[PDB]
Amino acid sequence: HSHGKPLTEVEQKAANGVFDDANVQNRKLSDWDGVWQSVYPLLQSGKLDPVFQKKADADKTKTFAEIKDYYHKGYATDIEMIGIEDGIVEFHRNNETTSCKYDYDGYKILTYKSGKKGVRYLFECKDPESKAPKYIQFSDHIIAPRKSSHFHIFMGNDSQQSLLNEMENWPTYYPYQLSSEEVVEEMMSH
Amino acid sequence: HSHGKPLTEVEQKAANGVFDDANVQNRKLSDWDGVWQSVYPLLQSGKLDPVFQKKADADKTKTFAEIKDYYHKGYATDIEMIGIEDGIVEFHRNNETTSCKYDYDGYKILTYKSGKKGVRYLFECKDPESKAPKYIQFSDHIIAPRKSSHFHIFMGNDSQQSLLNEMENWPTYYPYQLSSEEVVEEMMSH
Ligand SMILES: [Zn+2]
Ligand SMILES: [Zn+2]
Ligand SMILES: [Zn+2]
Ligand SMILES: [Zn+2]
Ligand SMILES: [Zn+2]
Ligand SMILES: [Zn+2]
Ligand SMILES: [Zn+2]
Ligand SMILES: [Zn+2]
Ligand SMILES: [Zn+2]
Ligand SMILES: [Zn+2]
Ligand SMILES: [Zn+2]
Ligand SMILES: [Zn+2]
Ligand SMILES: [Zn+2]
Ligand SMILES: [Zn+2]
Repeated sequence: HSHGKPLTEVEQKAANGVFDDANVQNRKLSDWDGVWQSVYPLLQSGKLDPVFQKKADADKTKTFAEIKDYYHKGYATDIEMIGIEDGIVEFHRNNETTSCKYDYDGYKILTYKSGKKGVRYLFECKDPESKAPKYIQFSDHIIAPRKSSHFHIFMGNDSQQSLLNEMENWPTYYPYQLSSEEVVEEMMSH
Repeated sequence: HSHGKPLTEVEQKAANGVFDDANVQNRKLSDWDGVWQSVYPLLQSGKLDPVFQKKADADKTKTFAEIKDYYHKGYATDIEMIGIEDGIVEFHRNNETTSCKYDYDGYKILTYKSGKKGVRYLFECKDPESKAPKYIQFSDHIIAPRKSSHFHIFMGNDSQQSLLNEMENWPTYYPYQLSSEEVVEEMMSH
């Protein structure tokens, strides 16, 4: 070190933050079906350090430590695991789990300060008996139907716009079955 | 084409059906934590045929078709997906799901007609409100604590002994996130 059909040119550009708004498409929650591990505990045990070292050695300005701090802020979350199936997202803290059958509310295209772009896929929990986040957004470098390989998820109870504003913290999830070594390889290979 | 710590000599022999009973150890249900796809639909759509072809070309007697029929009988199941977490096994048929918090009831060492050996890990559902199988058994070429890569599961409502007798049908589950191509590779690489 690819996980289904290779990417087309539009898809590859899209993954690199280059795309036309007209090529963005709606997605179903099932693109994120599966069980997923938070990568934060891997950061916190030093097991992602090889990733930060490769990134440092390839950037002229940033040190290993600056890069590691960037991902520390980015990955931080107490949601250790996320399960998605049958329209339901389940959030695991410790031995506490919450869940909701989320309603899709479309997407939002963002342009970052760098000029690169990304798409958030928006969902809302309207179950009054749920203790899960009212608003969630998926971001995973994909702009049209395709099974996700890993994702960044924004979670909150205030508004969708509050989450659209969040640029520094993006809890990150890889397939649960991967070993720490396999997560590291994935991070170095895409 | 390995998914955590490489196997030791005892482990490798054990995976090949060679081991001393004294080296068998209890395991927790969490060794099978995750979500898992049935490989039967891959068989049924021709997507495992490359596996059967390699196996045929390496066996002096059996044809591609004889091998494929063996796995057809072996893999057959209507349980398309299995999810395991927090001591609960959840079985998915179509849009119907059942589940139970299973009680561990030890293991059973079997010796096959070939003289090779295997270990079944036994669980029982005692939840009167559950519609899940009363008895289940995991078999996955592992005889001591270790996260499973794939497993064979026996399921029934009669007795544990009935399942111990079953040698021809062994519904088989790989990590849900793998593409069909990745399942095929795994089957050709272990
Ligand atoms: Zn690799
Ligand atoms: Zn679940
Ligand atoms: Zn389903
Ligand atoms: Zn949990
Ligand atoms: Zn990413
Ligand atoms: Zn390697
Ligand atoms: Zn990859
Ligand atoms: Zn490979
Ligand atoms: Zn579940
Ligand atoms: Zn748990
Ligand atoms: Zn289901
Ligand atoms: Zn097997
Ligand atoms: Zn290949
Ligand atoms: Zn493998």
